[PDB]
Amino acid sequence: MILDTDYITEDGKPVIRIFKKENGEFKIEYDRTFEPYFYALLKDDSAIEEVKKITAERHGTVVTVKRVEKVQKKFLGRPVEVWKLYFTHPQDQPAIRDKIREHPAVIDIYEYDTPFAKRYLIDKGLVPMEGDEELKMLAFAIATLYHEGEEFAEGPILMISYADEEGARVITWKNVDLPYVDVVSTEREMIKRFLRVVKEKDPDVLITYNGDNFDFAYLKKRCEKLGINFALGRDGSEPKIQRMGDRFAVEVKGRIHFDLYPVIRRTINLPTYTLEAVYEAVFGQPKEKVYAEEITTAWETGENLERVARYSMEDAKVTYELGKEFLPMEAQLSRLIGQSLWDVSRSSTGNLVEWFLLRKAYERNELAPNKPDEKELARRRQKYEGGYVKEPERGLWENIVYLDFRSLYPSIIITHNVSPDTLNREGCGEYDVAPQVGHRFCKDLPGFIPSLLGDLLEERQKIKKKMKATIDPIERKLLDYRQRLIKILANSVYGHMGFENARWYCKECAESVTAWGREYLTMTIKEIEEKYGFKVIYSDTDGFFATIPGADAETVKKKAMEFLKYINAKLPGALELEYEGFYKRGFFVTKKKYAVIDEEGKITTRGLEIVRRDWSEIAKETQARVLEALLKDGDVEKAVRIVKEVTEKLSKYEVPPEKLVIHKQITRDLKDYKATGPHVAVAKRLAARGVKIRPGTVISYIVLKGSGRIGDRAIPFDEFDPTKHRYDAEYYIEKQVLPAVERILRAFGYRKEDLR
DNA sequence: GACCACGGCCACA
DNA sequence: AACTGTGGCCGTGGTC
Ligand SMILES: Nc1nc2c(ncn2[C@H]2C[C@H](O)[C@@H](COP(=O)(O)NP(=O)(O)OP(=O)(O)O)O2)c(=O)[nH]1
Ligand SMILES: [Mg+2]
Ligand SMILES: [Mg+2]
Repeated sequence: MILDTDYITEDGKPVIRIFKKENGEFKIEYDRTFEPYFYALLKDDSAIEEVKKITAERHGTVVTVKRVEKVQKKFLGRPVEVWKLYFTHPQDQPAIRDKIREHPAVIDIYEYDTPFAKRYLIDKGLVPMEGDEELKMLAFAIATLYHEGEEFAEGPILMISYADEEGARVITWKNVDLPYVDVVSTEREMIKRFLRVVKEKDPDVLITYNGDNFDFAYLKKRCEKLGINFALGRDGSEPKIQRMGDRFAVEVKGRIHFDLYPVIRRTINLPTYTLEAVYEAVFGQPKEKVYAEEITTAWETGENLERVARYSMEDAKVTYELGKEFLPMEAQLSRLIGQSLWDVSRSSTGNLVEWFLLRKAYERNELAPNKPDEKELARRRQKYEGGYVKEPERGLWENIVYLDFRSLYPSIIITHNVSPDTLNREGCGEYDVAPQVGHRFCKDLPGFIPSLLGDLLEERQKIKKKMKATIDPIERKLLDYRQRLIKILANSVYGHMGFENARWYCKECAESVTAWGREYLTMTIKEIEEKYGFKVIYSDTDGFFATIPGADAETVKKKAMEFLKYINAKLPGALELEYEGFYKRGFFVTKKKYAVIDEEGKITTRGLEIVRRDWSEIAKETQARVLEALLKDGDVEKAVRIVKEVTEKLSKYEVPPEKLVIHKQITRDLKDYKATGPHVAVAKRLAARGVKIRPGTVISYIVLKGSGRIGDRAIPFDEFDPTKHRYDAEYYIEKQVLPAVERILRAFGYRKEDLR
């Protein structure tokens, strides 16, 4: 099973290393035969005689075109003659590419910026994370001495905890009487002992929580301050820090550094992404949090240290369990994209799509288009229409059926051969013309994107089929995650065509797809209304809710089945309407905001404040109980009493402030914020206090009784002292709970004043 | 002060 | 955060 790949430089030549695990043994395959290259397009063949002659310089050394080779590839679906230019070292390409492009005899160059090891993975047709081989994992966490105001990593590391299949252990340089703590003399000895533990256990995976942006950099600063070689890598190297956009990432050669934080943030949506909250969400059992002030006082005074040891041990244990749960799942992403687990765990969706498309293009000998330059990026700053959405018939309805298409946009792409290589293709005999926008697509030869999307949807349907017969529930989870991957990947492949910095960009294709979707959905609505007597309550982009005004549930279901058979006979290609749920009742507030109740009593809420993180828990809970009173038995009076009781509880300062916290995320650097909201104000005060604040952190604040501007009277919830603090009950009454319940209870004649 | 455009956040498909 | 478009909704400023 291929773990990863890189390359070293041996006597000026590239040597690919393939790190793998075969028969329970870690092996390193070496390859000195892979030659770096990129493609060039000339207007005349004989011009190559001069193309071989352009040289450049790297670090005093001269860089020359090693060898050239004429090759036939497929650009925009059409055969074309390109020149493969080979080089000695990959680092030659960034230094000579421009000099090649400046030449008048060349039109353009292609596939010049792809990294060497990943190009080796693609060209050799290798897929990592493949096989039944089980890896050994080791999770670890650290405890730090934090005073507010210091710089990063000034204080030493107090405890280093690790965990695996054998249990959890803490290492510390102060005496704690516990069966899982190992006491050493100094911090240096503790770090060295952790290194010895890693070297002896030799895990294939090192599991951390946000180790990409804290634990590893902290250990690096301390290791250099005390003169320790942080030789965690299986080849004796130390963690390599790399850029990951605005954040950082940490590699450990020969191993896989699995940082859970981006995986969890990208997989599950939570109000906060603390280790305690993530663990309680994934496993249901709570985890006690010990804050930095407690451990700082416990270290400086030497008391209550067993509590900090417990916190560190539990940290290591829960990160190990989360790694065990999430790693086999991300291995499926690694197999799907064809890149290393380390890469796919941290890479954005767009880069995942680009790697998948690059691998597919290599498989079909399709010359990959280049990323746009600045002027071309400027041209692509266009605007096209999106999906159709109607103003909902606001209010409460009964006996509702939701009908929606199966993978609307990919099915459109497949059915009409929507692809950049098929758009306005001269000379074909069968065309498909998009509504409104009028773009034509040839259907003689299947397009690149339609082919990939068809394979993907076929695989997803096979996975959903096997899920029904799946016995082993761990496998059920596996195939569920895999089909979710395929779904996200297909939707992102559609979105790729309308992305400015995308290689296979095609605004015409994307707007054609969305016009098709609008046409098909409005057609289905018109047909279900005019010919089956339905009334469409609400309709988003790929489906709608409908009902027979005044009819039995069975009648609505039967007529919906009829309409499905009819409209699916009328629908072409891969386009199919599906019955995806009957609901006893449903309250629709506005576009993207509704709630439905089915037959067994399960409430599905969409868009409402109950599902939003930036709303207070008291408001969410009040709206939830109100919606339950509405949807379970239609007890409007019960809901009005709920809101009156909750507002009286708020007025008398009787509600716990924990239910009063608003969580909002900062998305940019505080310098670049033009409008400063309450969370912005709290973040700016925190940064003024010398607290690390970066794009990604979540500010959790409470509004206090005070002077106007909410941001002036809002403080982080950790600084809330009930003795000297009183939350603004009027704020959370008149502007959190009441507005949340009013948009619902107005449909029964209640104004805000009938609720306080 | 009443009112209103609008960064800014998160959600839905 | 780092494929897209559509939408609701708030806290705040600034101009009448
Ligand atoms: N660029 C982009 N477009 C999207 C996304 N989600 C939806 N679209 C658009 C394009 C999609 O064609 C359309 C439908 O989205 P689904 O509700 O996901 N339909 P499906 O049948 O795949 O879900 P299921 O199989 O679970 O029932 O929404 C997204 O995340 N990104
Ligand atoms: Mg569907
Ligand atoms: Mg849907």
